[PDB]
Amino acid sequence: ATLKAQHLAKSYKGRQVVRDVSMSIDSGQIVGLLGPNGAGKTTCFYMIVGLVQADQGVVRIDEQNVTHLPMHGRARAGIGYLPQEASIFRKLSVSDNIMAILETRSDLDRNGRKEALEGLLQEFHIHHIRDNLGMSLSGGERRRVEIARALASAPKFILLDEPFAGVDPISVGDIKQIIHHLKAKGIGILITDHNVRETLDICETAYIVNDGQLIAEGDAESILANDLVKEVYLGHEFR
Amino acid sequence: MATLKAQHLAKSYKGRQVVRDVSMSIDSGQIVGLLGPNGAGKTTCFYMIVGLVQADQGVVRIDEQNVTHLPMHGRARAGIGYLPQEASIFRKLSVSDNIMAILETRSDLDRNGRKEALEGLLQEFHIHHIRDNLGMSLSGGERRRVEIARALASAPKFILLDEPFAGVDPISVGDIKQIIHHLKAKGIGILITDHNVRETLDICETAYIVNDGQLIAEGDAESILANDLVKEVYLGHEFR
Amino acid sequence: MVKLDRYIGVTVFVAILAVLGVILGLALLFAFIDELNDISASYGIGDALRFIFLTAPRRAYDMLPMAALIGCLVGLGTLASNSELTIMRAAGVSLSRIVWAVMKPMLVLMLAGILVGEYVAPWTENIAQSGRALAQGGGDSQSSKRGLWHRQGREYIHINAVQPNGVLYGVTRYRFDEQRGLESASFAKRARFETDHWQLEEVTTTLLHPREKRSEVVKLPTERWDAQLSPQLLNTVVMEPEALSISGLWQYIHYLADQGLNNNRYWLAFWTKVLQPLVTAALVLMAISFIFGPLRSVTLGQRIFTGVLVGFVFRIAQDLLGPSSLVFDFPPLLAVVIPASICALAGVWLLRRA
Amino acid sequence: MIVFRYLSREVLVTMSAVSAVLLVIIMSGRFIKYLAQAAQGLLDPGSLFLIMAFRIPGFLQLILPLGLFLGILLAYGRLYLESEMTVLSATGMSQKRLLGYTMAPALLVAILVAWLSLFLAPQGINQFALLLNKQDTLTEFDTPGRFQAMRDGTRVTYTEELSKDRGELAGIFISQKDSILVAEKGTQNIQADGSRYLILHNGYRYDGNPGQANYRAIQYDTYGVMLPKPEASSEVSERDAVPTADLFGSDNPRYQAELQWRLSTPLLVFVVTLLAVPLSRVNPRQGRFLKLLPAILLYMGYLALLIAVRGQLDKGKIPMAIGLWWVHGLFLAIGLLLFYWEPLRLKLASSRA
Ligand SMILES: CCCCCCCCCCCCCCCCCC(=O)OC[C@H](COP(=O)(O)OCCN)OC(=O)CCCCCCCCCCCCCCCCC
Repeated sequence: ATLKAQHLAKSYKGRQVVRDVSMSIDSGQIVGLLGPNGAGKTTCFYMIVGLVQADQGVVRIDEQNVTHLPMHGRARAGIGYLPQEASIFRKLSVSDNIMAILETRSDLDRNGRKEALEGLLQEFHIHHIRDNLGMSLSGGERRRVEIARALASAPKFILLDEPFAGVDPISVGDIKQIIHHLKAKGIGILITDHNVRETLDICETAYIVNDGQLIAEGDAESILANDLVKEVYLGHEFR
Repeated sequence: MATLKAQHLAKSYKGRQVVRDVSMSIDSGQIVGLLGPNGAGKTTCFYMIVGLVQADQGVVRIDEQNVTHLPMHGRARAGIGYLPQEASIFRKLSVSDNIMAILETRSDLDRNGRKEALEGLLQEFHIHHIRDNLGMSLSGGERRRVEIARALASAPKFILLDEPFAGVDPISVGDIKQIIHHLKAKGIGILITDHNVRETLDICETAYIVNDGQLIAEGDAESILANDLVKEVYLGHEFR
Repeated sequence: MVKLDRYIGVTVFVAILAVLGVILGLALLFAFIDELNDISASYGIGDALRFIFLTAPRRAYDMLPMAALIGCLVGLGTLASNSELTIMRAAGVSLSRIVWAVMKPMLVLMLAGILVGEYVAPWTENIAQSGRALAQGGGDSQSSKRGLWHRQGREYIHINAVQPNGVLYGVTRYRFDEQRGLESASFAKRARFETDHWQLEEVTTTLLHPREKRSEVVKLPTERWDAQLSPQLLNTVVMEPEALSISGLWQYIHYLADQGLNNNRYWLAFWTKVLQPLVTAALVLMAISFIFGPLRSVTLGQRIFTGVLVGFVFRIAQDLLGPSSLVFDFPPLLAVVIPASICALAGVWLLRRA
Repeated sequence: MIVFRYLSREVLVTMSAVSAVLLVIIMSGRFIKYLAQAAQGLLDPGSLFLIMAFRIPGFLQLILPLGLFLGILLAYGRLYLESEMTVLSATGMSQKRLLGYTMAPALLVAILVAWLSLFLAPQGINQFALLLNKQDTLTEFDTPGRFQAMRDGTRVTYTEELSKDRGELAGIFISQKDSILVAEKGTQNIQADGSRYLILHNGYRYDGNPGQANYRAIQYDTYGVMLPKPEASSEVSERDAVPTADLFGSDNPRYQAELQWRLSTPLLVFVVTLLAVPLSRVNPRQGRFLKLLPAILLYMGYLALLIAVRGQLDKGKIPMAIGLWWVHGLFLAIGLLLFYWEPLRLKLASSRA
């Protein structure tokens, strides 16, 4: 499977913030989306997710163009989304956060949903916290429960939003473990973040976007050794 | 050569002891960083030093002057500035007016003195060319320079920055560092709390790590990066 | 989708119930303050409390369309500001399913509203406005303001109070011909309906010869005034048209149609009590539209304030458009149809832009 | 002095907007009330604009203090949420100096209302009433006669056949009982400027009334109709149009209490600021808007507690001297307590140490 966003473009009130952005995400490939805050980076990320309607360009999940479908159809073709803020169901148990989404899936019967719930509880080591309200969870376990909930919908690409924002330097070693686990299943994780050091570490291909245009692309070495990025985004003294 | 002497601080929220017996000290011309895990008492200690949270025990003492029970305008009249994390510029006022609205509160200056101080602050931070632009039409970089010039217009002895390296590009921190170095050169002591450990540990000179209320380590960057307890509870085993 | 429906449903239902509790609560208080003006003599602060309280079921039925609006706003914003709706949308759940999930408890809510406004509100309102009518005004011939006046060319009549079982009280009548000899006058006491004719008791009909003679009062405990107005009609005429049940409004509308009198004021109340579920549905559709749009990220205070402001404009509109159907000749159905339709169209448009 | 004309500008603009919205809402409500009586035919559908134009001063004077209250709340909450006041406090600006900055527009809003209450509302209430006497169905509305009885009930308003001519009706029922005009028939000799009074070729003017079980004998009368004017009775007593000067030295209790009610709104503007500078403060979570509604209920309680005491002062119950003055006191104290709560708490802390 491949998520090709082609020739994206979007004009805000008066000015145009995105101009001819073309990304390509494959399955089992971590891709990072980076750039200066003022430029159009979160705009491209949201236009891929579906919250912002583009003006040009197409979004295709393996010859399944969804450029006009809302977030409903984008998620039904298979696209995850994990908000930066806490999105746990506060008054629902942990064993019910996953099940309220497993009940949405149609291909699963009564036994299949129970088996999937058991597998998802065992995979992410939240089996002993299966009877705690969402508001009773700490920051460390909340993210694991949210990731399990996201996988309960059986997506193909999960589009994380700000995973390394405001976390301790010791919890990034666990977030990266979860991301590696997600990649090991055949998912097309897409990370956008303001934290360059860890995003360029975990990711395999980064799309630096400035002034609503791609100025660079490639692995970490081909990004940290470029010249436009060193001039505008990273600065000449960045490591 | 003044000093800030927050000592034996303590505070409790709803029974639990958030902060318990933390002691800090800042001097004039010194940059001190306050770091720690998010759930620890780092933010609470910073706020009780600033004055936004009332402590239950301990005394804050600037140069033998108990400012513990003062509101956050007798703390700031003794020489303790403050700079909130978010944008705190006067949106519908010019830059010259942003500085002069604070210069006019000074009782140590006259009209000529205020005008010369305004010119000095306007030329020192290289914002003389944007002296007529409204505060709502300033970029992310010039906004911080205007805010820091405005804060200096009150002539403090200590500026307590809050999250300076917050959502800024790697090229932007190279300028915030120059501004902090200028503040240190002038004589102001700076206290910095931030979630970005690398940059703060680089800029500061003596960092206090707060975990579970109490202090767990203190000293410069080298003695903090090589301590077993902070590498077990805060920085992990792979930091640098 | 069972677990999600119960979570969206319990949340909006507890909130609508809490908002109706505060609104019925403030409104009963503003009403007591007003009643206190007239507590004097016959009416006592304790008695006023029975009227403010037994008129509660009606006050609630009226506020259900506003309580539903504000409760839906609050109970769906408490899920939208916690980012628990973007998760539902990104899991494959459409907006139509969320709207249906919110509507399912509200369909039960409007059923309960219909049942109360048809079977409980008329009874409690009638008891309250009969007790207060008896208390404030049993004693004197023209003193009471809850009294009923009827018209004949020859005579004009006032009855102080009426009771549902049959007992009647306080009647004063003046009968004038073009000639109008002041032979008799009317002031009266209790009038239990006595067969065909109300029996005016202890009448002080003032008897005089106009040109040159004295006036004397004769009281008869069996004196009878025959019924131009029968007892049931007497129950309906005194009651406010909004307080009548639908099955009573239909009968009274058709009765007035038979006699040729104008019943256009009684059509508006019928339509209001019948089309109320559709108005509630339109209001909650507009509220759901607001949550998905402008008020997705605002705080609780802004949502409550927005709700009140829109709600007020609605009520005032329904009060401009209501009695204007009689001043300007257009059907009274539009008076209730137009504002709900406008709210529904605005909600549909704002949902379409998304 | 630059912060002075920042906080005295945003507050004024927000007050203007809020006052406009409140005026629109109150005008609409009074319009719904008056429209219905017109559907019954008791008022002129065509004269519903002059009354709303003449009643503007009263609504405006009762709204402007609320406009200032909500304007201060919204403007200072906006400044608090954008950190524009955290840096003002962190530079030396007191909380007794914010009040001094805020009582500059509160002095202009308290001159506007002190003028609307003393020199403009009486004239508007006076002309509005005059027009009711100039008109008030002066011609042709007597009621196809539909039975009509006045709210006062002294005077019953009726004609034999909703005669627009209203002349020589077999039964003219304008009958006013305390001594009641009784009209055998009423020729329409009317349209006097003071009120419509119609000659009865024969008007009994039979003063005795069956209500007291008494008959008193009187014969023919002319110019009979009195002023059965409902709307003026509904909202205007001469006290609401009497000039202020006349109110000054009078011994009628009503005239003495009205001076106190009239000069009780300039003072409301000031008490309201003391209650809005302290409560304006907001966390980013609570928002500018959470407290705007609880405030409206407190303002309404202020207006109603005072109204109730005015009545007690003219009924002889409360000595004039004490007056409405106590009510302002309870609000000034609730206001002082909100203001000095924080310093007090901290000072208590100093002692416990
Ligand atoms: C003759 C009859 C006269 C009746 C007069 C009644 C007058 C009542 C006036 C005072 C009402 C105060 C209500 C205060 C509500 C706001 C306070 C609040 O925060 O409520 C939250 C509460 C939360 O609900 P909770 O208990 O947690 O339930 C969760 C279950 N999983 O939410 C709640 O559950 C508590 C609030 C319940 C509100 C109940 C009142 C509104 C609904 C009934 C309206 C009246 C109906 C009248 C007709 C009755 C006919 C039989």
